[PDB]
Amino acid sequence: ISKGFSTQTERINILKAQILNAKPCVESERAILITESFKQTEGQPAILRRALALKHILENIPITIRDQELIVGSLTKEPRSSQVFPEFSNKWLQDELDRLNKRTGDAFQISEESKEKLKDVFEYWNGKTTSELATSYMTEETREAVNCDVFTVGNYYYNGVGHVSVDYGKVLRVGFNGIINEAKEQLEKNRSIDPDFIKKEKFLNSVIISCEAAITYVNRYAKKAKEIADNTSDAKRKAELNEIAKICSKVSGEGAKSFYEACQLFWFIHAIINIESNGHSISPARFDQYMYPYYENDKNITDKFAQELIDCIWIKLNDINKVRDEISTKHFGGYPMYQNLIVGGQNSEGKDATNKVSYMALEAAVHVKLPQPSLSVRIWNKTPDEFLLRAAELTREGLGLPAYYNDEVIIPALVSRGLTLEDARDYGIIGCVEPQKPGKTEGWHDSAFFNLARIVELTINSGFDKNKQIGPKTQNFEEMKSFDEFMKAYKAQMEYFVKHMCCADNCIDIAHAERAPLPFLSSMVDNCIGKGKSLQDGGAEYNFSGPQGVGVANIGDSLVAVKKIVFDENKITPSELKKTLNNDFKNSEEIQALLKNAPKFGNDIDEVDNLAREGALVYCREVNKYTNPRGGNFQPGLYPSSINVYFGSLTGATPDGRKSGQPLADGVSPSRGCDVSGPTAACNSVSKLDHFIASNGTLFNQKFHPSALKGDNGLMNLSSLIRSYFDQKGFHVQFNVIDKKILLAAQKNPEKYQDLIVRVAGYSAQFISLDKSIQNDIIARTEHVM
Amino acid sequence: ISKGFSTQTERINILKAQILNAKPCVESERAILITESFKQTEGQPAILRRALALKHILENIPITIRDQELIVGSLTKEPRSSQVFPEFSNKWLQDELDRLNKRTGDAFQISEESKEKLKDVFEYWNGKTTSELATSYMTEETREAVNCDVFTVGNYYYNGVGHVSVDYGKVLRVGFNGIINEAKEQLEKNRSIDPDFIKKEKFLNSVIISCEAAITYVNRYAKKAKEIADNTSDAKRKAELNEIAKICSKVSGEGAKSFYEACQLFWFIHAIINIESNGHSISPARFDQYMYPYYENDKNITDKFAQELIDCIWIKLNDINKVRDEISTKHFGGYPMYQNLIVGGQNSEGKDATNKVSYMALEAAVHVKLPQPSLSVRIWNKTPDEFLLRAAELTREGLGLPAYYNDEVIIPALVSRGLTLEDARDYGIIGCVEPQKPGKTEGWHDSAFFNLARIVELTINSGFDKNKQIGPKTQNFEEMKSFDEFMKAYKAQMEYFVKHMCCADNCIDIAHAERAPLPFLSSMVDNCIGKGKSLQDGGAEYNFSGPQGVGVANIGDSLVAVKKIVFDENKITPSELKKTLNNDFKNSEEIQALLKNAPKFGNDIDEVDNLAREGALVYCREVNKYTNPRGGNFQPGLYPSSINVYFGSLTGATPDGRKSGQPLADGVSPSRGCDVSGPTAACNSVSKLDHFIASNGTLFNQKFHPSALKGDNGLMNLSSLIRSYFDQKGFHVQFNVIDKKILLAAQKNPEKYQDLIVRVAGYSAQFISLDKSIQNDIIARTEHVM
Repeated sequence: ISKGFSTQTERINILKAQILNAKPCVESERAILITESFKQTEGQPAILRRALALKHILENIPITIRDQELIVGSLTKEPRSSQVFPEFSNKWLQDELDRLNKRTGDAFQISEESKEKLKDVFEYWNGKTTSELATSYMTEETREAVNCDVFTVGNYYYNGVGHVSVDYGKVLRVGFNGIINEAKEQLEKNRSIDPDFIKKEKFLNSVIISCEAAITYVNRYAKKAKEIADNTSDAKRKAELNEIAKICSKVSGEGAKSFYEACQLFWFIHAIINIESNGHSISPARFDQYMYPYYENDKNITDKFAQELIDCIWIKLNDINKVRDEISTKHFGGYPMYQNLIVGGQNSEGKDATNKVSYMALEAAVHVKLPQPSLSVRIWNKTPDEFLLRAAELTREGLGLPAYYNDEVIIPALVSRGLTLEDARDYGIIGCVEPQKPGKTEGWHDSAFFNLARIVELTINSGFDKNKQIGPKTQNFEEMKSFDEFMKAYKAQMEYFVKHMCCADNCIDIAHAERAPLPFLSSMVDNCIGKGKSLQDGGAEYNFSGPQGVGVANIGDSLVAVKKIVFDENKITPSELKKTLNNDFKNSEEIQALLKNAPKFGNDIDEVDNLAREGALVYCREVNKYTNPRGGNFQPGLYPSSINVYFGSLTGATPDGRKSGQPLADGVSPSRGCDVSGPTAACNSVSKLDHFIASNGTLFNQKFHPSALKGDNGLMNLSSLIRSYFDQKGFHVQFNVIDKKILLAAQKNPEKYQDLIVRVAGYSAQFISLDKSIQNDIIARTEHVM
Repeated sequence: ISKGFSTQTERINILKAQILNAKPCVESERAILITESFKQTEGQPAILRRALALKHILENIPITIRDQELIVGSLTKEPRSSQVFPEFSNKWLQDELDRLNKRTGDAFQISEESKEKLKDVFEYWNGKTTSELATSYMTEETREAVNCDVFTVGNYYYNGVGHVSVDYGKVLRVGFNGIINEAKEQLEKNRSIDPDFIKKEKFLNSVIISCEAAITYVNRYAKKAKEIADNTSDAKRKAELNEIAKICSKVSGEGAKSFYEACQLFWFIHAIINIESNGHSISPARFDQYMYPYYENDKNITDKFAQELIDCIWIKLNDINKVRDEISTKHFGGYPMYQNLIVGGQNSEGKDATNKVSYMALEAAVHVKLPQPSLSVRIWNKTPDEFLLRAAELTREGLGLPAYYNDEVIIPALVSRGLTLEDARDYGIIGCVEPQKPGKTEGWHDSAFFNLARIVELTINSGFDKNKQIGPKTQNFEEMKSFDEFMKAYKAQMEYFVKHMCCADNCIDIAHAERAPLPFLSSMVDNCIGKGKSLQDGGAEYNFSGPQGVGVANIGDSLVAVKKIVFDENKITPSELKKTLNNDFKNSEEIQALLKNAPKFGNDIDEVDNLAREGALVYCREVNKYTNPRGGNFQPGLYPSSINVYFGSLTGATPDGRKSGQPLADGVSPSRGCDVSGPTAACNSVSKLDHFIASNGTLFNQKFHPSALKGDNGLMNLSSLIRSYFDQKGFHVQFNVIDKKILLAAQKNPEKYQDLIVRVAGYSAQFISLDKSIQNDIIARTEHVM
């Protein structure tokens, strides 16, 4: 049955309004502070410079407690804003200072004072960032390949890494004091005359300095609270502020005991990670698993208050923001932080792990209705029916939540990559769809985006592009007599560019280790303290690197068109197709129609579905060949964030009939309007791809007309649709359930739809914050009925 | 028979005068240039910054050709001067700017303009030197131990490492082009997707840039020579300059063919090493072995011209200088560079290797009569009588040359340390007395000086010094009942301080690898190119670290006095001795007499000789426990440069009767005036020490009255003396043969004795350039007769 959802407290409505009414801006406090610290630590090893910088930032960064907050800790004075991280890159900011407020979507405000104060920042960091060192490590040939419009490694180049779920459970138990004591104990075990312990010693002392700074940070809020309380007339709020001061004072260094304490300490851990570095996809992961014990053992708290606290955490997760350069902003549209939080699933012994907090998380999504966190649910053979149905009820709300993940495929895929069965069973999701064992991994889950469609274009043009030979000079398409020769050339182009993408990633990897090893973050991930080395230096138990392929449906549809129309039926010659594509079908609409009418991916047609599979596998097999400086293996993923639109604008006409400059397909979803046989047939098609090899994750989007989810049958049908796709070995699926008229109305009168949330790809966003190009891509997606 | 020596050409007299008439100063060109370069390579890996800096320096450093020179290449405009190396340290220079010319010995001039230009240098390098990073890596306990007046690790802390004999022979054969080609071949062999090759690729390309810069440097002299030739009227000199231009143009990339070419290329290799870094002890080593082939195959050169060219090399070796801070200057007095050049010995087959150049080297020492190079000879069982007698003839000249080394102990000692028998047989000496296989070693042969006498002082005072517990709190001397308890405490004090000295050395080791890896030097030492790693990063086939113990005779004489006077005969109680030493024998000359009359080292008395041996072994055994960051073992040495005087000034009264502040003994030589049984008895005593374990070398000084070497009998006696010491496993021996009246006269009227040369310890120096304290220590040494 459909029970519906409860109503959130007025407090939640007030806090939510603070987020939406905010005017996202760029603040300079952090930038000024890290610059000041580095100027004083020139003769110190990088790890200590990082620890002392975090200390200086945490001791002097402005503190803020917003009205009516129960959970405190704000990274910026203005809500939903961003600090600056000049240690990674900053010249892009220097260039865009005067046009940040002129953007359509993802606009940021910045004061004249901030622009002025940043001048010295740009001056000091010149040549001292991770981005600049990364480029120096790259060969000239790699630099050229990086700038050929085939792939981008900008994510970890311009900003921090992130993409990790730390051991939140451990810190909640032992507190910052517990971590410090573990570091001190290791220091004693390491007492030795062996030279190798010299650097380990510096790392362990850097962890101590960092955690001591965290304790100081929390204490500043404890003092701030009392200060505000003493100046508060309202007895109720005054009592609240005094309780906050009390909780902050305890969890400043000690572990949590009660649920309120666990919630507040959780946020401080999460918040401070975001102060040390701006890598995104800092994912809470299995929140329901590590938070439940505190809820269950709290014999005084009521469910209503426990739920209100969770709602507050949901709101806080929407307070964090991150400014990016104008190009990268096209890759990550809608002020996204990608903080994935997942509930449900099984435990290490293979038994169901659903609990009370699992359901409270689902409830919170409806109470708050904001883009973050990226709520997800794990599904397996023994998922309780009531759990899946409750998730279905949430999907009916039209927030794009929750994302569904398949334990049956993910667990085996992870064990295949080296995780123990116990660790694989305890997986959580990073960012959009990247799985990992929390607290034991440095996965680099979004190290790059690779345009698969461009490889098809370069195959047809023999590596020649814009009157320049950017790729290998493979066999001239005009001379090919078989589809086999085509696939060989395709593989040759793929091989060349994947090689340089992975090499570029490795250079950026080395740069982060050399200039930005992270003491605080590393202390909360296994073996780092025990090994006496940072995450950047390979301290994690598990190490990977994960680059994404974009354009799967376009490749399958293009490959089958080439094979059928050109080589099998000989309707047109290779020369004719090459010329038609290079002219964007000008005066050859009859040829384009032939291509458009060829079999399309997403209709359960094996002929094309198997080519989408093989086309993607060529990319995946190349990625698997590489290893990173941390001794880990590269693993491919197939998701696009919002880059399918941008990549499309840089891609010429393709054999599937798509015109030049048009968006590519998102994730492994069928191309727009191509899936005309119903959602089940579409699911069947997508399930044919190899979701096991793409262990960094694959993303499948489906959009339903609201009528499809109506009533109990609607929930039953969605549930059946999901189970069938997962039984067929699909990796992930998520759904948009909205009235198309509402999206169109939002474009015309944004002001009237500030709270409208929509699913982009692996994350949801405030529709009006998205660039029109992305809004239109979402509106153009196929709309299904059950 | 005494052959006598030939007379050098007038040209040699003119060139020699340029050295002696020069006014040693500090120039700023190099410092300004390296600063310019580093400011432009901030985003480059350290190895490339080093290669690009060398390139900038070599392309823009002033070039100078001195009048009448046949071999060209000057590091400074003024002869016998020094450039500045701010990358290692510079604040000491900033502090001493106005008192460098107020020094008595080792004085340096510096223009007001240079002082002005260095202001920006000091500003830029603040916190960016190797010295500052080294301190950061040291623990607080180590920093304190380093400043307790027990040992010093300043050599590699304030300046470059050096202490190496590169593969001169290889470069003479293949030229800089050959080295570049080898790096390019390795680059091709390394083509791979493995991330580990990224850093190797940068190293190899740095070698290429560095060697290409070397070629450019040589071509600059080629052009300069021709320019000077065009403004030279004298036909003879004009032809000389045109020949120089011709030779430089060839060896500017190609290997040498003629002897003149080999001599010029040799100097360029040596000179450029001294531009990249200022570590001293850059030693030519077996010059006679790699230069002889070019002499023998040169069918046109006359012996007189070949000799004149060698004489020119000798003078060029005296043109290089290095300014050091006030304190360090006390450790290395007399403008020393310690460039050891050795001749004679056996080859890898175990056959004698004496040749014509071996003899021309001995002749050159008499033709030039300057402090450099530090000429040495190898002696073994089958050394030709003619060779040893010729070396004896040179000793009679009274220049302190040559130093004699014993193959019979050195070869086994080296194999014991890991060298193959073939490599050990091909050893050369580094600096003062440190053996190594040239072209395959990174030995850090003078990483520290350790005051052994202070350990005795601290044993008596239970680690308490200057009202502070600086060492371990060992058993109170007053409560000791046996000499065994004393020796146990002695070992405990030794253990503590040696541990921190080696740890401090390792921190400096890491700092050099992190901030000053050397591309040029590394290219000429084996496995570096093949391994794709610098010398600082462990690329050498053989790796070691070598700290020196100072005060051997003082320890032996002190230990036997404690054992006999206190514990054996009970003449005085431990308390009485402790009090008298702390009072520097004030009002207790009867007790000092007792100590002075105890058996002394150097008289062939086993009771004391065995304690000098055991005392030194306690130090040696502690040093052997350590390893460096390059995977090599520490090996002890027993030599003092000129630091025995300075160390003595920091040491209180000792049990041997020596008063507070007096100089300590030099190397393993007996204390002044203590060896009263003749030189043979002295040699017998010294031979009882373990010269095999002290593989970093031991130094033995003896001084004879001129009458002792008179006539053929004198030479025969000196020869017999040396062979007897070596047959007993002595490591090295050298002799001063001069009239004491001459030394005293030189102190009263310096300008009258500008060309007077004297042996200090492992090196000879212009007597008048030495501080009076060092002059007096030399004058006070025991004077023997056969």
